[PDB]
Amino acid sequence: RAMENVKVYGVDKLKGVMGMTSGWKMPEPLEKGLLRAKNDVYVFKDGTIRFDATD
Amino acid sequence: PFEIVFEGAKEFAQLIETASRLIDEAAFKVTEEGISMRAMDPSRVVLIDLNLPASIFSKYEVDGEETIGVNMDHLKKVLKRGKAKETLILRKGEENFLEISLQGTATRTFKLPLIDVEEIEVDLPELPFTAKVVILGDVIKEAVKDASLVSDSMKFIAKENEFTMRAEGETQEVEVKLTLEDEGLLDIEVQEETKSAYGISYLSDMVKGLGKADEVTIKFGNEMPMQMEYYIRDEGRLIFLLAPRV
Amino acid sequence: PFEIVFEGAKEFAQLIETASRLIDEAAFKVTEEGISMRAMDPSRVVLIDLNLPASIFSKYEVDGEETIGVNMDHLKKVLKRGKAKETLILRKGEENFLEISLQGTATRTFKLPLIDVEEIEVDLPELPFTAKVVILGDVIKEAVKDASLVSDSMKFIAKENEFTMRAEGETQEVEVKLTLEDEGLLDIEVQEETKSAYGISYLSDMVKGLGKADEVTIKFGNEMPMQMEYYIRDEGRLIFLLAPRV
Amino acid sequence: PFEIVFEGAKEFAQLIETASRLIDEAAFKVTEEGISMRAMDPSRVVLIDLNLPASIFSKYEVDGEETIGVNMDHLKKVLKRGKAKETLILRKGEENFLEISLQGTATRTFKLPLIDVEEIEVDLPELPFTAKVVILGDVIKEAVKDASLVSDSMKFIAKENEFTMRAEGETQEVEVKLTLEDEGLLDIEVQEETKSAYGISYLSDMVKGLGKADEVTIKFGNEMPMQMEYYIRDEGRLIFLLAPRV
Repeated sequence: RAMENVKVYGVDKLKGVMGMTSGWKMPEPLEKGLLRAKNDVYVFKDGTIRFDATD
Repeated sequence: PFEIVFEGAKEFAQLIETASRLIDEAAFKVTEEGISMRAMDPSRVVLIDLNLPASIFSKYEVDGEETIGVNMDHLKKVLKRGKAKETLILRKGEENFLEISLQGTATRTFKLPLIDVEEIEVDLPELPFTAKVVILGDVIKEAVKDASLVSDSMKFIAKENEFTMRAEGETQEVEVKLTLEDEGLLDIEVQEETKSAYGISYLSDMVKGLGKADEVTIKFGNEMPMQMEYYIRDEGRLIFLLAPRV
Repeated sequence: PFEIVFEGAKEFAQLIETASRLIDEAAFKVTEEGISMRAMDPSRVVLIDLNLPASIFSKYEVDGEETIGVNMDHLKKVLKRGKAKETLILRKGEENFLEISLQGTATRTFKLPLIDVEEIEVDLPELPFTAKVVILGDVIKEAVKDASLVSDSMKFIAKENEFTMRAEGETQEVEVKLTLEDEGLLDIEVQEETKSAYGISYLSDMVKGLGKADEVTIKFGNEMPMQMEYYIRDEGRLIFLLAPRV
Repeated sequence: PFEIVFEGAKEFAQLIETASRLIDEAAFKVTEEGISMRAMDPSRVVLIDLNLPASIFSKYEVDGEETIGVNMDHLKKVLKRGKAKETLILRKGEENFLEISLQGTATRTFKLPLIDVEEIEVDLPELPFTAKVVILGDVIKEAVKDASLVSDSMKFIAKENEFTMRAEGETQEVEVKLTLEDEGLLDIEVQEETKSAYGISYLSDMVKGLGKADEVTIKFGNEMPMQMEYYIRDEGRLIFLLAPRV
């Protein structure tokens, strides 16, 4: 259903989470995972994409 | 609602693999003229241009013209399951499936749900290509595999009646010269000095699947993309377009 | 206290491998008639029945009847070290060891400490098998390898004068039909409509080790275990018994 | 400032691999007589002695005598890129580089920055070697691969007109006897009873790269290092020196 929704099929992999640790344990929609994978960007625990740099 | 019959399924699976190692999905512009493919890598660094004239097929039955949308990975595993001489068939009727029939010693039928492909058409006709060379397959294949040792960017140098490749890393140095006098260099068309550099990874994706009996065309200019080409059963040839570096 | 001499050690090692890929230990009921094996997987899903008439051996020397208990893994590594034509010998005297003698260009002697095997004998004679088919080896081997693509449970369908295999996953569909008219289908014995499903994994463990020149027997009924068989040097044949699913 | 021309680059790459699997760097004592190598493992357990008379080379051009210092790993990858019959060339001028020219269908040039090697020369001439045996290559290769099953230390036993190898682990037992009567045992020179043990790992590094048409020499005494030898194009032979255990 995800690939049907967003029109992306060529994902090498889609690394998930072993288990929701949030209180609600509400899962992210898969489409966003597909788009992350398609561009190869990683996620952090809130759903935002971060980038450490010595300031 | 077409049907198609191609012999030597292993060959066709090989070339579909070739297209496969760069893109993950793609659409097939089937016309009554023939089967066509055209797509670009995710990185926007290479352009795969597949051209299949209907003549190559032992049978070619198209009723109209339509675009297929298929998972190159799934099709790659499927076609890869064919062998040396078993016959390939491609059928499509009303439903949204593609039927692949491998019939050698026996018949085997597969079905592939077609997938919508957002088409980004970028047609890039002839461009200013300073030098143009033909060369045996295993020559370039060996060469790329050699440049894999010392670096990740292979540099090409085309001089008058002489074609030379090279690459340099931290310490080691790799050079491959050859001219018309040499056996593997079938042709050279030198307009003037040409030089470029290309991603050795992408080249490795390109030249894999080339026997010694494989002739390859290479057009390119000073600091600009290469265009590689090679024929398939002498009618339908494939053409890659690789952007240089730096 | 016996000795045995079998030629073509590589073949025997192959079949012992075949038995090996399902069970880890097993006992060999050696009788003056011949060598026998019979055991079941841990999962209680498949039954391996090995039958070896003494006639197959270039020399067969048994004094009485005894049960050997051996690590199928260790024996598998050992026998696997034999080659194409070197001669196999199996010797056992007073001590609790088995002596394997591989003599081709030279003689090589191995010793294997025999292991006690708690025997759980379940003999299962002929059962109600609706359909019964003979087929070349590579046909079924190819077929199973094909069903490996789309699913984990391969479905078999036997109709009048026609044998068809198939498997379906999420979207991909795999079908393999063939009849007496087709070359690979040597025989069909249709009593009526038969259909079953089996673990593609177990089948893969079964049919590995089969050349094109391998005839296979398949008896089975609607939702009930298959029994597969194939001969070994035309005298001693092996027979698997696979429980269906669902 | 020399140049050298050797044919059958794949062979030379094979032997350089052989030397490679024990040491990581090494120096080549090039003299106008020939190319020489001599070095010892890190563990101080094995001594590799390479001797190359200039006669073997299709062309041999040395001006003086000098020591090359090369990364055996980098040279191993390089030479490994040569094939069956393509010609090998080794050139060195003023600069601190070695130029390897692989010219078969085409010419390919590599350059390797030479590396300083702290030389620890330990020359060990003939020593008291009780027994001395010649044997086909695949005999010992098979044998070592067999002892790999049961243990990590392979024991050698040389008796009058009989050569026997063995190894024992927890349970299993491995024995390989053969004498002059047997085919694979070309020669035996028994002075008296000899017995030793050696690291099966080191032996495996030794005998890899041996076809059936490979004769091997073995000198050794009771609890003392083996010396193995075998010729290369009948002129320049390699010799290993393995310290025993216990």
